[PDB]
Amino acid sequence: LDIPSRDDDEKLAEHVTYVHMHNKQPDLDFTPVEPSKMREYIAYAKTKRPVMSEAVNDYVVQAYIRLRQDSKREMDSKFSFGQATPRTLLGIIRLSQALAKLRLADMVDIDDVEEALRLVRVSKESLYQETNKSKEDESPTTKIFTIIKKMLQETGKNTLSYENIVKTVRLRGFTMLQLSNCIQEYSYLNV
Amino acid sequence: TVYPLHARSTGVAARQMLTDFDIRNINKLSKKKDIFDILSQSLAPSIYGHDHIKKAILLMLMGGVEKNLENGSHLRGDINILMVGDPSTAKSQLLRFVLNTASLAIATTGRGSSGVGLTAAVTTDRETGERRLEAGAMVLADRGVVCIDEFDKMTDVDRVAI
Repeated sequence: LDIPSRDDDEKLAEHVTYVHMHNKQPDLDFTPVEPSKMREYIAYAKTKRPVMSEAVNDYVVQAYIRLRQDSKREMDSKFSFGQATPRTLLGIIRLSQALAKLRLADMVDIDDVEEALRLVRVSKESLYQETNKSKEDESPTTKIFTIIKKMLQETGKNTLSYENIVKTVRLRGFTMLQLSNCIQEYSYLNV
Repeated sequence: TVYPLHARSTGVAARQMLTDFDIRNINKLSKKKDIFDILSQSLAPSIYGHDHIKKAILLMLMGGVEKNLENGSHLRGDINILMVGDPSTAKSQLLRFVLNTASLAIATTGRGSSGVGLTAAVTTDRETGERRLEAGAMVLADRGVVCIDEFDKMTDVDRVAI
């Protein structure tokens, strides 16, 4: 979907006109390959037949699982690509194998299959917004709170004597004055 | 001897070389800023108004700057202009320049003037019992400006050649 922007119609147009000026789109930093010898190297790569690496499998497998589950909770949702299939997994593997061909190496890299995943996901979310956010950076006391929450998952008590809490805080490195301040705040916050 | 189709310019028929009188008339014309407007009167014999369309006609007669990009497709620098209006008067008048006068304008009605085929067709003939191609007039044409009147009368398979 071609979002009508401004920097695109600037740069793209400028550079097409620059092609009219200089018939090479390659700018100062570029190594364009003539299609003949390009083809030569490409076929040479095609004559390799690399092998799938044993380590990445799990990761690959896990990727599939992820790419599966979300799909279900995305069936009727916005990005209606429905129920990614085992053929998607196989296509990911094939993409990784071809990238390894580009490496001219017989063992697929974890970076290789990771790049393949990047390709398959960049196909997605390219519809709208194309943005995300981050909130969990600060965490000067909220981190203590989350540690407490894990502890509550363990037992779930709002006790009046904190000895494992202070131990885990000291292990976390956070000081005891900030810890006591936060304890004040949350007791006042009624937890 | 084989003097083939005129290579650099359009086909053999035009022959629009110039003499010193012709070079001098053309120069005396071109160096003048105003001539670009009188061309409108040169392309408004029966209809008036829409001189911008006359400008378009003379432009697409110029040819363009279609450039051959290295190791890639030659970019399209030529232009093709669609016209739509009163099928009775608008078509006839504006057409009758490019049709009769200008150059190398194979009249093309769409479905009809497609003939055997505007694009091409593989034809295996009983004559030699062998298959050749039927290159449409437009694709048989080289460098010209083909006129396609009655465009809305295209057969369905035609809609992709464009």
